[PDB]
Amino acid sequence: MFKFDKKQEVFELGGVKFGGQPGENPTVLVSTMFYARHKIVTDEDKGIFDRAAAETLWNTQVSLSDATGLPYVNQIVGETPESIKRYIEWFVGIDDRTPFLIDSSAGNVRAAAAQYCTEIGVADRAIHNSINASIEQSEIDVLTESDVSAAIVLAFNATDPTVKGKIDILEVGGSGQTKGMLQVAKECGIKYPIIDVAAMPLGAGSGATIRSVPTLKGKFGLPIGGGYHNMASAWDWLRKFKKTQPDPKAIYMPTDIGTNLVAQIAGSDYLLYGPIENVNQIFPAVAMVDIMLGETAKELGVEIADLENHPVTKLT
Amino acid sequence: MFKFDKKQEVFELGGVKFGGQPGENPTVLVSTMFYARHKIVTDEDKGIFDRAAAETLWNTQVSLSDATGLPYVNQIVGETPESIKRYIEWFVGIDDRTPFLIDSSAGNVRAAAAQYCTEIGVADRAIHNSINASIEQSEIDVLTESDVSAAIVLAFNATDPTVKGKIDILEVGGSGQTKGMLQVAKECGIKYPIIDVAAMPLGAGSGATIRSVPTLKGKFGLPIGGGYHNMASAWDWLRKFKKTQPDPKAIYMPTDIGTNLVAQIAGSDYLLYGPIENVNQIFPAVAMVDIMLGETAKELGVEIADLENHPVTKLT
Amino acid sequence: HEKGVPMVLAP
Amino acid sequence: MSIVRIAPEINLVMDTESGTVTQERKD
Repeated sequence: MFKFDKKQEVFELGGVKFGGQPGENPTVLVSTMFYARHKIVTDEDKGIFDRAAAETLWNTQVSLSDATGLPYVNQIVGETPESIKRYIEWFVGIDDRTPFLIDSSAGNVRAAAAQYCTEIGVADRAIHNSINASIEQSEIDVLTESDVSAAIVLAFNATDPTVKGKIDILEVGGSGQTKGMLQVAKECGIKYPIIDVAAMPLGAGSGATIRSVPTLKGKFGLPIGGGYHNMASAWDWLRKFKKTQPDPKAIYMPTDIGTNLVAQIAGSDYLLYGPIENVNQIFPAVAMVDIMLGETAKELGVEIADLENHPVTKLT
Repeated sequence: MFKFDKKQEVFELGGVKFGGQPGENPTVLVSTMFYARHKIVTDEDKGIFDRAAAETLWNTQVSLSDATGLPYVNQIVGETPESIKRYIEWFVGIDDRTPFLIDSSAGNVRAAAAQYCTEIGVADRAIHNSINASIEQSEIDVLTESDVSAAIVLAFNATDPTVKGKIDILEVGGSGQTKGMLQVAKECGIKYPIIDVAAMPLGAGSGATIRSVPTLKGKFGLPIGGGYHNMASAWDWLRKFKKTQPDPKAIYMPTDIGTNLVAQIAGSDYLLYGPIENVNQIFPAVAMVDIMLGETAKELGVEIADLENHPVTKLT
Repeated sequence: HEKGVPMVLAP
Repeated sequence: MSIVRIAPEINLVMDTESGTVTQERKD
């Protein structure tokens, strides 16, 4: 329902176009795999996992994305340098075009993955997912040598839980004075800066998370998204009420999925919707908002990039 | 995620506040009882149902409204003058404060429903649904004689599935009429007009429905809302996809409970969320988007009416 | 009344 | 600062610096 005045930058990462005006491009659906306590993963430290059901969780999303038209991107999550290298090798050995986010909490693991992807030859695909104010000199110095041209700039001001705080860490810089995270990424090789709004938990910064989607998009012009499902998964009241109902999942999923639709109508360009096991419920919901966003685009004056493959025409 | 400059009118019908800036008042979840093929209605023509098993459905919405703070309003659907008269008669005896939309597809019944409400004194609690563009001369006669003061005006421009059509059917009127449907209400004695967006099917004018929510609020200022679940209920692709998967309702519910959340963040003030039997899945999803709206309002400078009973305080 | 933003144009 | 267009018909528009949904003045 928006049409930003600031010209929106479209980045093409292995065929998945990040960014654009709301309705121009179908919503990207990043899908977390090999996360904490994934059923397939048996040895969380040596990265063993099933490797047979892992394909089944990835072929499901491809078929759904070929029915809905929404782009699909994987988010490989690892905890140790050996584990993350094991997942990238498998993923690149099954899919040859779809990008991935090498996600990890520890800095030394993300740098190892970013360095490893350079040696394997697939580093135009890596979307290495951290440029945050809590970045050490060790990680920036290895990310500069690695051939990773895309990164998820996380707009997380611990000190300032406001929308202005999200802007300042990107433009001016907060804790870790000067060299804002949008300007650290340029000097570490990142050519396609993708912004993350750093979804804060419900009741503390959850209002600034949704108002930052049309704010940082209309100020910087770069693609905007984030893990909005964390707002609902970290809700204390819902956990208590959910466990009393006969079907705990049927009460939680509309709330968890709704965090993405609410932020998608605001202008979000990609959606970290969480575990890949929830692929059958997020695609119909997100594709429903893309029909809605794909109609105001044809009314406000936006030019849809490829009408024959948009959810507004594939569906309906 | 935004505040409106045009001073929003707030209508207090029977202890429920319709209107206000986004986040000022909690969303008014409007259920729907005695609808087509309700499992409790045995004799649809005569209005004979299971009175003991219907009070349990209502008391489920009453108890969950006290936990989340979201106000609730009934919508007594009926298709014969006798049926809707017994439905209204039952409802007012079990609860004495909550308003009720006297909804019907046949103008004769709404004519009969309006007379009965003023006959037994419960008329300030009755919302006439709806004053559409097809209202006949007889329906105006009974409505203006009655004591019904609040009614829902349907922003339906038949040959104009666009935002400008919805504005024009309220401002200047459409085809077959000479006065705007927002001024026909005034001469009908409706002191409290409540605009309905008249949500259209997906792929045939659904984007204009969501973009009229912040347009018919920033142009008129009257309470805005409607039944958005009709967009996901009329979706042919979802009706086909959801059958292939083992649980048809596991996939359809996040989409059906996503139409309300998308429109709620866009400025909607009440949600005709459909059958009453979905209370346990709509309230957690809607109260979540009301915490998001109650946070920007506290940060954008909007004053909240009753902060103690807001979802931003009870559920955080 | 309730006014609004001015029309941002370019020279 | 972004004049986010949501309704060119009634001239309605957002104002991202203040968060308001105002109406662009032709004056």
